[PDB]
Amino acid sequence: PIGAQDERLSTLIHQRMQEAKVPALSVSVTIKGVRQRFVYGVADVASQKANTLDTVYELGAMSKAFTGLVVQILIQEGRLRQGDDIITYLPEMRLNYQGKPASLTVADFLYHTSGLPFSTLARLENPMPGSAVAQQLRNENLLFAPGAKFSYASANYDVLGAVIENVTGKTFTEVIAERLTQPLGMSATVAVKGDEIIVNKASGYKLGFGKPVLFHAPLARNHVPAAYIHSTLPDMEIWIDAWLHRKALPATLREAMSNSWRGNSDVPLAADNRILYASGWFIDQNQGPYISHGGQNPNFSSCIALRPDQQIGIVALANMNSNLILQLCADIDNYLRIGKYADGAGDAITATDTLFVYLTLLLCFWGAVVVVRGAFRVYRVRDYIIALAVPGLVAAMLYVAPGIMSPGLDWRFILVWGPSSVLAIPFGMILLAFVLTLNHQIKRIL
Amino acid sequence: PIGAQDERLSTLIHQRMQEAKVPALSVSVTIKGVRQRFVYGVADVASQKANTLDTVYELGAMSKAFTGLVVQILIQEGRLRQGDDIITYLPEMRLNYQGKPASLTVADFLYHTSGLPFSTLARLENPMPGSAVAQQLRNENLLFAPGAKFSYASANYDVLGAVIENVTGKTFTEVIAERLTQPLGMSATVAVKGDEIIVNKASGYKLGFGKPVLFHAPLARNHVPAAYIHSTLPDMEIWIDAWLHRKALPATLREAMSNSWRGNSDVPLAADNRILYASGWFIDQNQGPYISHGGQNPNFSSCIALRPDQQIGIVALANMNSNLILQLCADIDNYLRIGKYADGAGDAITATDTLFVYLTLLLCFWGAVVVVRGAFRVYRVRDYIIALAVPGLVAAMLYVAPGIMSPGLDWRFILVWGPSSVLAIPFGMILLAFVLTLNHQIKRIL
Ligand SMILES: [Cl-]
Ligand SMILES: [Cl-]
Ligand SMILES: [Cl-]
Ligand SMILES: [Cl-]
Ligand SMILES: [Cl-]
Ligand SMILES: [Cl-]
Repeated sequence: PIGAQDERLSTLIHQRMQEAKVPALSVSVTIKGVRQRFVYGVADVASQKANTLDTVYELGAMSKAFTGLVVQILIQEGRLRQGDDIITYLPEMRLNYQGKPASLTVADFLYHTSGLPFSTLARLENPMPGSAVAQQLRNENLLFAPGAKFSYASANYDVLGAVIENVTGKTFTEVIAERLTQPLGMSATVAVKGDEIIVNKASGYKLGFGKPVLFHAPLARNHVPAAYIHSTLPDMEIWIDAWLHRKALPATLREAMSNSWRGNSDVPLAADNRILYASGWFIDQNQGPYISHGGQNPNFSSCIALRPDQQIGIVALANMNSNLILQLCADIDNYLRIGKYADGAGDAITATDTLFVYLTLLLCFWGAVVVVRGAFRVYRVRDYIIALAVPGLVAAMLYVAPGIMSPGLDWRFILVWGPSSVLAIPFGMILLAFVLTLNHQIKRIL
Repeated sequence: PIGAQDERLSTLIHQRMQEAKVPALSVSVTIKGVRQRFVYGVADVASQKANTLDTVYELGAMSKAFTGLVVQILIQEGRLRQGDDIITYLPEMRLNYQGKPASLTVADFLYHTSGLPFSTLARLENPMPGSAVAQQLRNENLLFAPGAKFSYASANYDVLGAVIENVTGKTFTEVIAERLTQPLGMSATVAVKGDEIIVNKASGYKLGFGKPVLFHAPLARNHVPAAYIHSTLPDMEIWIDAWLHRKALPATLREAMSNSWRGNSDVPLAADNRILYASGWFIDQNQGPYISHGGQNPNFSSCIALRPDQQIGIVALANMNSNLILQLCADIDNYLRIGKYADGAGDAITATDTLFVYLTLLLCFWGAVVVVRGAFRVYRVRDYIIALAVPGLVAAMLYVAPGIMSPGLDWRFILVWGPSSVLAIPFGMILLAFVLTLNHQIKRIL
């Protein structure tokens, strides 16, 4: 009775999938009760394990709507106030502004008005077994007064995870399960505790030399509330369906939802962007309301978009980081709205991969110019010690160069988020520097 | 009775003015009937002529709201249809898509859904005495099907200027005066016919080597409807006031206004931008409605913003191109809304000026290394002919390099829009290339 799914929808999704080169991609579209599912590709490439509805994905920053709804549930029960100071729950977290400890509220983390620098993502995403969030951020220097500006920082929702635990006295996992996944019936959603083996989880990939490459990304327990809630497409359908049909929902959960979609208007807006952030969702009233959020991980990415007044919900899930997946929801919504859609935008990882492939061939053409000029002059101890300084000196500068241009970012961070080809640039430079040393020393020796 | 103007408003405006380094800046703010005026600096620097309320500015792209309201007036009278094909009025303008002539409507130019490439701005802004717009754009190749995408192109409103003339049988100047400036009472607003002398017009400036520099910019008659309507602050106050109080207005002008603020929803929207374009205005419903448009000329810039439901109107006018002036209206509106505002954004011209100043000193440090190494070896006909090839060859490549990287842009365009320092880079390269030739030829001569 429901009829066939839309064939022009399938073309768009396929095309975006082939452009992005993600191995697996799952998409689901609700329009007033009728869903359309699009499940393509492979969750694991080497074993050829198929993308099925049981495949489990990391939700990326779409984790934050879970964390924030829980903050709203605890507020609705009266175990928390939006305006509570964070020090009441995280007594050891001193965060500074202009040298003085600052007053940061719970709202300041909900709405990314905290001033936490971008580098806090490097700190919170590296595993630290016996280390609490408050110690990891202790004595960070904020970028502005709290509440003065919107500035997205993923670590803002790891502070909130830690507040949930102090308030309930329970682990994040238990609070998520007991307050959200059990009562909504999302029987395959979970907040993980680390990288214990999750059956059905897709393998994650990252672009490198033009092909997807298997990448085992870190999964730090303290970072779960901002990045690493795991789920499946049927479950995200139930999640969508809940936000759209809050009638048969208990009154606490319904009220917490209503307050979870209340954007923070007390910030400056740009000339081209008056969109508001709520409790882990962007709120846009233009051709709206249009509630969306994207997920971006080192080896996963995803998006979600809701248009409540027309009962539309879009979610897409993929086991690779691609801007074409962060935009796919806007594409699908353009199609559902006016029957047309833009050409795929670019992708930052893919452009960077190409840049390195060129640079690496450039560094290889240079090695040939040195060795072709070398077998020319060749066919016609203190040397070995001096020539190891040129590569070892460039390799030393390359080592500390990240920490100087951007204080707080290290090579670990670069490797985690960049193309797999990113290591060829230093080593190619190291190899080119070693050979260039031997040439200009053996040319004075003639 | 009205009270003092707001002192925190004055600080913000002063500060933005000193950051941007514009010589003169005029700002006016309406909030339910009470205006606040801020008139600072100098309209002409060499003669020290003061910025007064009589100072006349080029409105930049804020010209388009004038052109488009006239299109709406002619539509309301029934002398034009939104959906009319452009060829009915510009019979010689053939514009191609995929090799075939395309059907472009009047709406396609109103809402920047035409496919006109960015380079059409270079063509329409260079003076051409006996040359009509339709001949200047004849056989351009569009970037996409008409109506398929929003893509801003200033030449879209020069096509509309030409439609107004064919329909009325009158010049653009006469139609603007008779339909808008006379009936609204804006007795100092005019659409110019070229660079005849306009008493009271401010001098225009462009950044160069860190200081503002007097710049005589082109003013091509065919480009007036998109860039070069001239006006004053009292007159822009009357303009604002008209859009906000359409009651005592004749019914044709009131209806044309209502249709002039109707955004075009039939385009794809980005994930972070669902704002619509209307008849020369951006329409944003977020914290709105917020109707705005900025003006950007080579040596002027300006902005306007209206919030009709709260009777707010902001306009700013300056005799230099600065992003800090394109954003000033958003700043003022943030202040009027929540009493706070962001730090000034960057400026593309100023960053580019600094980049060149560094490059030019780099090219000068290189000349010293060559001449210091030269007076060293010096104190211890076929040469003059060979050494003029290195600079003349680099000067040839520099000449055609713009037309190769971006087809349709020439050095004329670069000089018009870039920092005054932009010429030092080629000539410094030319001088460095000539000296480098003499060094490696007189070093083989030893
Ligand atoms: Cl509990
Ligand atoms: Cl445990
Ligand atoms: Cl935003
Ligand atoms: Cl007439
Ligand atoms: Cl004339
Ligand atoms: Cl837009």
